[PDB]
Amino acid sequence: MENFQKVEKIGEGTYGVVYKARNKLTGEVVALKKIRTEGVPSTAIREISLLKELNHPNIVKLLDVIHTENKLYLVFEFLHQDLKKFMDASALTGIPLPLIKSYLFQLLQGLAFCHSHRVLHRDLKPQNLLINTEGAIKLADFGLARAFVTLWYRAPEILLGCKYYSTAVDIWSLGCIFAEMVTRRALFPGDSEIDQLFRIFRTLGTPDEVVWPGVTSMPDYKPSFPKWARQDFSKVVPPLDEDGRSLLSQMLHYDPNKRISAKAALAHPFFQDVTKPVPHLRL
Ligand SMILES: Nc1cncc(Cl)n1
Repeated sequence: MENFQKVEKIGEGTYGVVYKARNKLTGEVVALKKIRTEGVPSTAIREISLLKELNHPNIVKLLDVIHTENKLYLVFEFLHQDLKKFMDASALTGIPLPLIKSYLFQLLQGLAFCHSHRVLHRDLKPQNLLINTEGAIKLADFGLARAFVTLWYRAPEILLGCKYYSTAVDIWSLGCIFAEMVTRRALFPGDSEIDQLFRIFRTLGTPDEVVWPGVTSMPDYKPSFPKWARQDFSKVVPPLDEDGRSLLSQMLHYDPNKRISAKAALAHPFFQDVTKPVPHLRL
Protein backbone atom coordinates (compact mmCIF):
# COMPACT_ATOMS: atom_id res chain seq x y z
CA MET A 1 0.00 0.00 0.00
CA GLU A 2 1.02 3.56 -0.96
CA ASN A 3 1.64 4.86 2.56
CA PHE A 4 4.21 2.13 3.25
CA GLN A 5 7.70 1.49 1.94
CA LYS A 6 8.54 -2.18 2.29
CA VAL A 7 12.10 -2.46 3.67
CA GLU A 8 12.34 -6.25 3.74
CA LYS A 9 10.57 -9.56 3.45
CA ILE A 10 10.60 -10.88 7.00
CA GLY A 11 8.91 -14.21 6.35
CA GLU A 12 5.97 -16.16 5.03
CA GLY A 13 3.41 -16.34 7.85
CA THR A 14 0.37 -18.58 8.22
CA TYR A 15 -1.67 -16.11 6.15
CA GLY A 16 0.86 -14.59 3.80
CA VAL A 17 3.97 -12.54 3.54
CA VAL A 18 5.24 -10.46 6.46
CA TYR A 19 7.22 -7.32 5.65
CA LYS A 20 9.17 -4.84 7.67
CA ALA A 21 7.91 -1.50 6.33
CA ARG A 22 8.01 2.22 7.10
CA ASN A 23 4.94 4.44 7.22
CA LYS A 24 5.47 7.68 5.32
CA LEU A 25 3.06 9.98 7.21
CA THR A 26 4.41 8.86 10.63
CA GLY A 27 7.88 7.50 9.85
CA GLU A 28 6.99 4.50 12.03
CA VAL A 29 8.60 1.12 11.35
CA VAL A 30 6.02 -1.68 11.42
CA ALA A 31 5.30 -5.30 10.54
CA LEU A 32 3.02 -5.41 7.50
CA LYS A 33 1.05 -8.62 7.00
CA LYS A 34 -0.77 -9.43 3.75
CA ILE A 35 -3.65 -11.82 4.45
CA ARG A 36 -4.03 -14.55 1.83
CA THR A 37 -10.59 -14.66 -3.03
CA GLU A 38 -14.19 -13.32 -2.90
CA GLY A 39 -13.59 -9.72 -1.63
CA VAL A 40 -12.64 -10.22 2.08
CA PRO A 41 -15.45 -11.85 4.13
CA SER A 42 -17.41 -9.34 6.21
CA THR A 43 -17.26 -11.44 9.41
CA ALA A 44 -13.44 -11.65 9.25
CA ILE A 45 -13.37 -7.84 8.96
CA ARG A 46 -15.62 -7.53 12.03
CA GLU A 47 -13.51 -10.02 14.07
CA ILE A 48 -10.30 -8.26 13.19
CA SER A 49 -11.68 -4.87 14.22
CA LEU A 50 -12.51 -6.27 17.66
CA LEU A 51 -8.83 -7.21 17.91
CA LYS A 52 -7.76 -3.58 17.46
CA GLU A 53 -9.19 -2.92 20.94
CA LEU A 54 -7.58 -5.94 22.60
CA ASN A 55 -4.49 -4.06 23.82
CA HIS A 56 -1.98 -5.31 26.38
CA PRO A 57 1.81 -4.92 26.88
CA ASN A 58 2.37 -8.62 26.22
CA ILE A 59 0.38 -8.61 22.99
CA VAL A 60 1.90 -7.29 19.76
CA LYS A 61 -0.11 -4.15 19.02
CA LEU A 62 -2.40 -4.26 16.02
CA LEU A 63 -1.68 -0.74 14.75
CA ASP A 64 -3.99 -0.65 11.78
CA VAL A 65 -6.17 -2.78 9.53
CA ILE A 66 -6.10 -1.72 5.91
CA HIS A 67 -9.03 -3.05 3.91
CA THR A 68 -8.27 -1.42 0.56
CA GLU A 69 -8.68 -2.50 -3.08
CA ASN A 70 -10.43 -5.67 -1.81
CA LYS A 71 -7.28 -6.76 0.01
CA LEU A 72 -6.50 -7.06 3.70
CA TYR A 73 -3.30 -5.84 5.35
CA LEU A 74 -2.63 -5.95 9.08
CA VAL A 75 -0.17 -3.46 10.43
CA PHE A 76 1.49 -4.51 13.70
CA GLU A 77 4.08 -3.00 16.01
CA PHE A 78 7.49 -4.24 14.96
CA LEU A 79 9.77 -6.34 17.13
CA HIS A 80 13.25 -7.33 16.04
CA GLN A 81 13.44 -10.95 17.21
CA ASP A 82 11.31 -14.03 17.89
CA LEU A 83 11.66 -16.78 20.51
CA LYS A 84 12.55 -19.45 17.91
CA LYS A 85 15.63 -17.57 16.73
CA PHE A 86 16.53 -16.59 20.30
CA MET A 87 16.34 -20.27 21.33
CA ASP A 88 18.52 -21.32 18.37
CA ALA A 89 20.88 -18.47 19.27
CA SER A 90 20.93 -19.79 22.89
CA ALA A 91 21.45 -23.51 22.11
CA LEU A 92 24.88 -24.17 23.67
CA THR A 93 24.19 -22.39 26.96
CA GLY A 94 20.38 -22.46 27.09
CA ILE A 95 18.18 -19.53 28.08
CA PRO A 96 18.91 -18.80 31.77
CA LEU A 97 16.09 -19.94 34.10
CA PRO A 98 15.39 -16.44 35.45
CA LEU A 99 14.70 -15.33 31.85
CA ILE A 100 12.62 -18.43 31.03
CA LYS A 101 10.53 -17.70 34.10
CA SER A 102 10.12 -13.98 33.13
CA TYR A 103 9.06 -14.91 29.63
CA LEU A 104 6.55 -17.53 30.83
CA PHE A 105 5.17 -15.09 33.42
CA GLN A 106 4.68 -12.32 30.86
CA LEU A 107 3.13 -14.76 28.35
CA LEU A 108 0.66 -15.98 30.96
CA GLN A 109 -0.22 -12.31 31.67
CA GLY A 110 -0.95 -11.91 27.97
CA LEU A 111 -3.03 -15.07 27.85
CA ALA A 112 -4.94 -14.13 31.01
CA PHE A 113 -5.95 -10.83 29.42
CA CYS A 114 -7.05 -12.28 26.10
CA HIS A 115 -8.75 -15.23 27.77
CA SER A 116 -10.61 -12.82 30.10
CA HIS A 117 -12.22 -11.37 26.91
CA ARG A 118 -12.87 -14.85 25.52
CA VAL A 119 -10.30 -14.49 22.75
CA LEU A 120 -7.97 -17.44 22.05
CA HIS A 121 -4.79 -17.60 20.03
CA ARG A 122 -5.16 -21.30 19.01
CA ASP A 123 -1.77 -21.43 17.24
CA LEU A 124 0.94 -20.52 19.77
CA LYS A 125 4.49 -21.40 18.79
CA PRO A 126 7.97 -19.95 19.34
CA GLN A 127 7.81 -18.13 15.95
CA ASN A 128 4.90 -15.96 17.10
CA LEU A 129 6.39 -14.96 20.44
CA LEU A 130 8.35 -11.77 19.81
CA ILE A 131 11.00 -10.31 22.08
CA ASN A 132 12.65 -6.89 22.56
CA THR A 133 15.80 -5.42 24.10
CA GLU A 134 13.84 -4.50 27.26
CA GLY A 135 13.28 -8.13 28.33
CA ALA A 136 9.70 -8.09 27.12
CA ILE A 137 7.99 -10.93 25.24
CA LYS A 138 4.72 -10.52 23.32
CA LEU A 139 2.18 -12.75 21.60
CA ALA A 140 1.73 -12.11 17.86
CA ASP A 141 -1.29 -13.15 15.67
CA PHE A 142 -3.70 -13.37 18.61
CA GLY A 143 -7.30 -13.86 17.44
CA LEU A 144 -6.36 -14.40 13.78
CA ALA A 145 -7.13 -18.16 13.63
CA ARG A 146 -10.80 -17.59 14.49
CA ALA A 147 -10.91 -14.55 12.16
CA PHE A 148 -9.48 -16.55 9.22
CA VAL A 149 2.13 -25.67 9.68
CA THR A 150 3.49 -27.18 12.90
CA LEU A 151 1.54 -29.64 15.09
CA TRP A 152 4.10 -29.49 17.83
CA TYR A 153 2.15 -27.26 20.25
CA ARG A 154 -1.37 -28.42 19.48
CA ALA A 155 -3.56 -29.55 22.38
CA PRO A 156 -4.83 -33.17 22.49
CA GLU A 157 -8.51 -32.18 22.49
CA ILE A 158 -7.89 -30.55 19.08
CA LEU A 159 -6.01 -33.61 17.79
CA LEU A 160 -8.87 -35.78 19.09
CA GLY A 161 -11.44 -33.82 17.02
CA CYS A 162 -13.08 -31.67 19.69
CA LYS A 163 -14.68 -28.85 17.69
CA TYR A 164 -15.63 -26.61 20.65
CA TYR A 165 -12.27 -26.06 22.34
CA SER A 166 -11.47 -23.58 25.09
CA THR A 167 -8.73 -21.22 26.27
CA ALA A 168 -7.05 -24.31 27.73
CA VAL A 169 -5.59 -25.01 24.27
CA ASP A 170 -3.35 -21.98 24.65
CA ILE A 171 -2.15 -23.13 28.07
CA TRP A 172 -1.15 -26.48 26.57
CA SER A 173 0.87 -24.82 23.80
CA LEU A 174 2.66 -22.56 26.30
CA GLY A 175 3.52 -25.56 28.48
CA CYS A 176 5.09 -27.16 25.41
CA ILE A 177 7.08 -23.96 24.79
CA PHE A 178 8.13 -23.83 28.45
CA ALA A 179 9.47 -27.42 28.34
CA GLU A 180 11.29 -26.56 25.09
CA MET A 181 12.96 -23.46 26.62
CA VAL A 182 14.13 -25.58 29.51
CA THR A 183 15.39 -28.65 27.67
CA ARG A 184 16.43 -26.96 24.36
CA ARG A 185 14.49 -29.59 22.42
CA ALA A 186 10.86 -29.55 21.31
CA LEU A 187 8.63 -31.61 23.67
CA PHE A 188 6.42 -33.25 21.01
CA PRO A 189 7.83 -32.76 17.48
CA GLY A 190 5.12 -34.67 15.58
CA ASP A 191 5.19 -34.80 11.82
CA SER A 192 1.62 -35.95 11.36
CA GLU A 193 -1.45 -35.81 13.58
CA ILE A 194 -1.16 -39.43 14.67
CA ASP A 195 2.57 -39.06 15.32
CA GLN A 196 1.81 -35.91 17.40
CA LEU A 197 -0.91 -37.68 19.39
CA PHE A 198 1.27 -40.73 19.87
CA ARG A 199 4.25 -38.69 21.01
CA ILE A 200 1.99 -37.02 23.59
CA PHE A 201 0.73 -40.46 24.75
CA ARG A 202 4.28 -41.89 25.01
CA THR A 203 5.25 -39.18 27.54
CA LEU A 204 2.04 -38.44 29.50
CA GLY A 205 0.44 -41.86 29.14
CA THR A 206 -2.38 -42.79 26.79
CA PRO A 207 -5.43 -41.03 28.25
CA ASP A 208 -8.38 -42.94 29.60
CA GLU A 209 -11.66 -42.27 31.37
CA VAL A 210 -9.93 -42.01 34.76
CA VAL A 211 -7.70 -39.02 33.87
CA TRP A 212 -10.00 -37.57 31.19
CA PRO A 213 -13.73 -38.23 31.50
CA GLY A 214 -15.40 -38.32 28.09
CA VAL A 215 -12.11 -38.90 26.23
CA THR A 216 -13.19 -42.26 24.71
CA SER A 217 -16.26 -40.59 23.20
CA MET A 218 -14.23 -37.94 21.33
CA PRO A 219 -14.65 -37.90 17.52
CA ASP A 220 -11.17 -39.22 16.63
CA TYR A 221 -10.52 -41.41 19.65
CA LYS A 222 -10.01 -45.10 18.84
CA PRO A 223 -10.19 -48.05 21.32
CA SER A 224 -7.22 -49.35 19.26
CA PHE A 225 -4.75 -46.63 20.39
CA PRO A 226 -1.73 -48.27 22.03
CA LYS A 227 -1.64 -47.85 25.82
CA TRP A 228 1.63 -46.28 26.90
CA ALA A 229 2.50 -45.68 30.55
CA ARG A 230 3.10 -42.15 31.78
CA GLN A 231 6.69 -41.10 32.17
CA ASP A 232 7.94 -39.15 35.16
CA PHE A 233 8.35 -35.37 34.66
CA SER A 234 11.79 -35.48 36.23
CA LYS A 235 12.79 -37.52 33.12
CA VAL A 236 10.97 -35.21 30.73
CA VAL A 237 12.33 -31.77 31.79
CA PRO A 238 15.55 -32.02 33.81
CA PRO A 239 16.89 -29.99 35.45
CA LEU A 240 13.72 -27.99 36.04
CA ASP A 241 12.91 -27.69 39.75
CA GLU A 242 9.90 -29.02 41.62
CA ASP A 243 7.91 -25.77 41.31
CA GLY A 244 8.42 -25.57 37.53
CA ARG A 245 7.63 -29.30 37.08
CA SER A 246 4.52 -28.97 39.20
CA LEU A 247 3.36 -26.01 37.06
CA LEU A 248 4.26 -27.75 33.79
CA SER A 249 2.24 -30.82 34.79
CA GLN A 250 -0.80 -28.62 35.42
CA MET A 251 -0.33 -26.91 32.05
CA LEU A 252 -0.22 -30.34 30.42
CA HIS A 253 -3.30 -31.91 32.08
CA TYR A 254 -5.21 -33.97 29.51
CA ASP A 255 -8.60 -32.84 30.73
CA PRO A 256 -8.99 -29.23 29.51
CA ASN A 257 -11.29 -28.47 32.48
CA LYS A 258 -8.59 -29.60 34.86
CA ARG A 259 -5.76 -27.82 33.02
CA ILE A 260 -4.52 -24.74 34.87
CA SER A 261 -5.84 -21.34 33.76
CA ALA A 262 -3.45 -18.49 32.87
CA LYS A 263 -4.74 -16.60 35.92
CA ALA A 264 -4.20 -19.50 38.32
CA ALA A 265 -0.77 -20.16 36.80
CA LEU A 266 0.23 -16.59 37.64
CA ALA A 267 -0.34 -17.38 41.38
CA HIS A 268 1.82 -20.55 41.20
CA PRO A 269 4.77 -20.62 43.64
CA PHE A 270 7.19 -21.00 40.66
CA PHE A 271 6.77 -17.25 40.11
CA GLN A 272 7.44 -16.26 43.75
CA ASP A 273 10.91 -15.08 42.76
CA VAL A 274 10.23 -13.83 39.20
CA THR A 275 12.28 -10.97 37.86
CA LYS A 276 12.62 -9.18 34.53
CA PRO A 277 16.12 -9.78 33.16
CA VAL A 278 17.19 -8.27 29.84
CA PRO A 279 18.37 -10.71 27.18
CA HIS A 280 21.59 -10.40 25.22
CA LEU A 281 20.47 -9.86 21.63
CA ARG A 282 22.27 -8.96 18.41
CA LEU A 283 20.00 -7.28 15.88
N1 LIG B 1 8.15 -10.57 12.42
C1 LIG B 1 7.37 -9.65 13.09
C2 LIG B 1 7.97 -8.46 13.66
N2 LIG B 1 7.08 -7.65 14.30
C3 LIG B 1 5.75 -7.85 14.45
C4 LIG B 1 5.24 -9.01 13.89
CL1 LIG B 1 3.58 -9.31 14.06
N3 LIG B 1 6.04 -9.89 13.23
